[PDB]
Amino acid sequence: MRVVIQRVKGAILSVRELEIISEIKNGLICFLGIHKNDTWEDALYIIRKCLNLRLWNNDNKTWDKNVKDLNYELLIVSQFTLFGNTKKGNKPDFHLAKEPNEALIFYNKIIDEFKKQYNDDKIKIGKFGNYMNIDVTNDGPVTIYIDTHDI
Amino acid sequence: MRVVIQRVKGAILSVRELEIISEIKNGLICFLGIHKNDTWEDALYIIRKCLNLRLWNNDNKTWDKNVKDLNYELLIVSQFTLFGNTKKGNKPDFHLAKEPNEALIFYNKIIDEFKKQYNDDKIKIGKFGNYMNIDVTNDGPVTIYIDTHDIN
Ligand SMILES: Nc1ncnc2c1ncn2[C@@H]1O[C@H](COP(=O)(O)OP(=O)(O)O)[C@@H](O)[C@H]1O
Repeated sequence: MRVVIQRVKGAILSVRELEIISEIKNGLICFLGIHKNDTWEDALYIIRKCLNLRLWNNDNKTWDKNVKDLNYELLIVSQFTLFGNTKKGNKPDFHLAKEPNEALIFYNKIIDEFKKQYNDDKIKIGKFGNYMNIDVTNDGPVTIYIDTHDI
Repeated sequence: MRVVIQRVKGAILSVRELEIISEIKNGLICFLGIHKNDTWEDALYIIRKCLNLRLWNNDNKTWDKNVKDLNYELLIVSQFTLFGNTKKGNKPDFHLAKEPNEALIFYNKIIDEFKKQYNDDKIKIGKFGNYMNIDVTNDGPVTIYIDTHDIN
């Protein structure tokens, strides 16, 4: 599994003129690429790290407070394109990303888990597999990348 | 190097209440991270991929046109945090990132190569090593991740 985590002052998600469906203020936004080979353990790691990484400075100390401590929110977006690859070819290909049926199952398990470990009010989501437009207010900015096949 | 590309309809870059310094309409934001032991080969590759990746749909076809095909802009932001090491502990470690002085000079050699291979006015930068506020209208969203270390 893969995650691009971006720290933000706020993010406004929309769908088709567009109408707003999701919204967060301070917190994180996590672009979530699910790999064909993702066991539920791959998911677990992504979640803990998303919730317990210390990305906010604290009236004193840098890289200290996580999303939970500061009572901030999370926006988890499905990103098939995180495995959009490298080999010669400027077109991407997402045949390394989990098959988009078993993936939707997985993704929604993940969001239960996010809620079950945080607080269900604090996990705002996307329309899985739809076109979205997201205004993001990157703060820093700060961009964490994480890949669970590295372990 | 590692790069995080997002396809965008627009992007406004602020520094220090805040000040705007950089703005693109349709194009890409590249969050660029520079490894301690990066080479000029690595940098070339990244430039080739931002510039050449076909991410915009066109007529009947998906993933058809690249940033250049469409005369779209690019905003290039240094991002040492891409080398945050989160394997041990929940306080990230930025040790494998190039150090600011050395990384600044590289970054600039990376920018100028963008302006070389493309055109000046399509390349926007932030302020290196300063807090920035960046409103990114995310188009899709489409988020690409290349890391050149997985190559030769
Ligand atoms: N490559 C880098 N580029 C820019 N800033 C860095 C880099 N590495 C570390 N820092 C800064 O230093 C802090 C964490 O690393 P540092 O203090 O340099 O080493 P250590 O974590 O061993 O004390 C952070 O506040 C970060 O802003």
